[PDB]
Amino acid sequence: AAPIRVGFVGLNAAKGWAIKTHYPAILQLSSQFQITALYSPKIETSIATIQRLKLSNATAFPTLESFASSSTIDMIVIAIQVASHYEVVMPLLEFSKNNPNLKYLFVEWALACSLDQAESIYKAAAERGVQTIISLQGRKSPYILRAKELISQGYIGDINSIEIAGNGGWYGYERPVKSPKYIYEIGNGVDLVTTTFGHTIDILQYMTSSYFSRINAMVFNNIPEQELIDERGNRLGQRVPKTVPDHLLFQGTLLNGNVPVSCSFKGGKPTKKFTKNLVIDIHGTKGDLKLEGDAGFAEISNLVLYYSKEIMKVYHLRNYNAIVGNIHRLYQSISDFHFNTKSQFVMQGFDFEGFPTLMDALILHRLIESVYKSNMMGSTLNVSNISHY
Amino acid sequence: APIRVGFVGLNAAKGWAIKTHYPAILQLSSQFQITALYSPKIETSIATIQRLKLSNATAFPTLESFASSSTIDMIVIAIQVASHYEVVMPLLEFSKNNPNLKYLFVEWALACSLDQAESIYKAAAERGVQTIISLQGRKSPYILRAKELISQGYIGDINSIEIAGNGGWYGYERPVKSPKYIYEIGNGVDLVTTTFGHTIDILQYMTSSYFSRINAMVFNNIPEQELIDERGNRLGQRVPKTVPDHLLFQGTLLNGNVPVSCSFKGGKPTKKFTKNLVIDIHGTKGDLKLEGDAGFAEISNLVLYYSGTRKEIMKVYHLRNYNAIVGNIHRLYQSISDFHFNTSQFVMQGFDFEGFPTLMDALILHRLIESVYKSNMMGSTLNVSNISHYSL
Repeated sequence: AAPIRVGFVGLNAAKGWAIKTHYPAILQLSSQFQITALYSPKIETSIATIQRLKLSNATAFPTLESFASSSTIDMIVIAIQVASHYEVVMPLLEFSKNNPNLKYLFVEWALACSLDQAESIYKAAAERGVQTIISLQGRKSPYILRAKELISQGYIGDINSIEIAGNGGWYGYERPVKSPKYIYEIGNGVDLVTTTFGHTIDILQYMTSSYFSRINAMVFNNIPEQELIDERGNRLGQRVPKTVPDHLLFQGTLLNGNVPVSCSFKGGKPTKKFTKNLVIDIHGTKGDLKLEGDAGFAEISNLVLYYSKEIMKVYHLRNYNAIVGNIHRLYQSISDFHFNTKSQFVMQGFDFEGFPTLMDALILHRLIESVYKSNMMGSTLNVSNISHY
Repeated sequence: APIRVGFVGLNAAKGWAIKTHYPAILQLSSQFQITALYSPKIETSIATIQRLKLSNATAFPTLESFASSSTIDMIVIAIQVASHYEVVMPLLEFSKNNPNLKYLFVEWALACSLDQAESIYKAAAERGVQTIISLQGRKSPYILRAKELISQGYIGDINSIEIAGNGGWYGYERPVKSPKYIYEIGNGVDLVTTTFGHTIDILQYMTSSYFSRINAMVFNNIPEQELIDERGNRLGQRVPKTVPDHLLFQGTLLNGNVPVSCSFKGGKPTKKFTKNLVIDIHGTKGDLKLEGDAGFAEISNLVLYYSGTRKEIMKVYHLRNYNAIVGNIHRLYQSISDFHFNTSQFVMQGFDFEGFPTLMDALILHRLIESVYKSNMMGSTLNVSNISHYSL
């Protein structure tokens, strides 16, 4: 064999996000991925991490340059806060030239804090000439892929209309004291529109094999002050600012077939009492097709899939762990592409094969900028060329 | 002291009034009694008066003889909307020769355009009669309960709202028996004006708030419908529809800047995994949801879900075998009767429980509808807050 060596920036073996998605996944693929490097701001944390989980081949690097430069890395994975994506990726991309073996750059969604930073990063990566990857795992949910198979095989006929509803999670009336104030402040690349909506609206475009045409959005901050609550759920009688949106009304048209799409994303709690919190309701000429969850987060949720002299079918994987599962699949697809199981390439687009690159992430960003731009200007925007230039 | 009804549009075999107004008036025989009955062809009036044994019905020959008589207390216009202006304008004038006229009652839509609407309101307002508009949605038991709950803080303040409806006729197929006028532009009947109009009015009426900003997209993705017979088979022949077959609406309630998301489907196929009519209201202390299978709130038997009382009780409320086609209209009449006898002539109902929707309410509704189309054309969100004032 020949396991792809992984260099990890952001693997904290106690906190963060990667420890609960990437790590478990890499484990279950021990012959194809093995963690080699591990940079962190404080090198102490790297060693502590390498020790907690008995990473046999992990080597705690001291600086960014020593880490990005080593030849023991085949794929680099950036899993830190989005706010730090630009500061870290840009230099790292440069230092990595001293490594002839680098074959894969892997970054978590969102890619940056703004269209601009996004454009910069893509360029910096494209010119370096490495295969890029974006953690849009939505594209790997078994449910998302089935829905895609069905729709592309004319199983529901042509699409007539579409409704969507999601939940951002954190942006309701209350905030727990333990939650970092950075996910509630503007400009940090994490929020209801960029993160939650971004993921979902990408799966949609990916399921239906169509980018958007015209769109119009309205972005709300009707909870400027959240009420602090403890663990039990009680209030400490203290309000803290949120400058980040707590509701999104999106609305537009798929380029293919001028298909109406209606969207509503709820900030957070309370949850919906009489409707699933995540819903993708696709309506066709020969049938319907609908995905439900209780999370609001498609990318890491276990869904149910319904799809209609009529024959209705429901499809559900009982006890399927989507938090690890979808990520796992993404890795599995990287491995498949590497050992040539089933050419370096620029973007996945609507293809089944391969995986979402940074180019896909970029286009997603162009759509997101449009959603905000549309809200500000208060006008429907033609967005057809977003996926070119 | 029965109220003497003059009916323009009561065809005792076809039309709409025969299946709503008529049955309702019957069940209120002591408070409403049909006296007059104008029609284009006086023959049809007599035929109608004869079919249903209307004891006091008098078939009038001309519009002027009908509008002018003193045997009418309330006039009810129930003809096609396309003919509302031609008929109402002159009739309003002739009716001056009748000192007893106390009520003008008109079916929604009121006119074919904002302009015609403005004209008619003026022509009515200056005549000085109490106007009424057939927005029966405001009388659905389900709509009134939802209104009680929301206004009593039962679901707390409103956080957000989703709506979904169905126009009925504007799918991929058209039956050969359906009049081509409901599929042509400019006739005051269509997915936006009619179906959306009714629903969006109930919303504003349930939540006691007009709109603030809105943005719409109006579709004609089926320009040619496929003709089908009774069984549902195709005659292999396509006919034009120039009227919308989908509406994306989206805006904000003036009260609490509440997001509202909307999607209205042209027609068939129906939705396989969701009710075809849905009003999903979300609050801070609870939710509240209305479902139907019709797509037409105003004439549908709904189910009402409402959690609340935060150790949290959910409740469902449904009137089994309640005929909404007749029921809602019936309620509207019942409320006119209540107001007349007094179980203070008034300009508009607004968000009040008491009374009934007047022509002023109909007008505002029209201003919103013009905005929806205007917004689609211009492709921009529109501030709409003053819609409910300006005595323009």
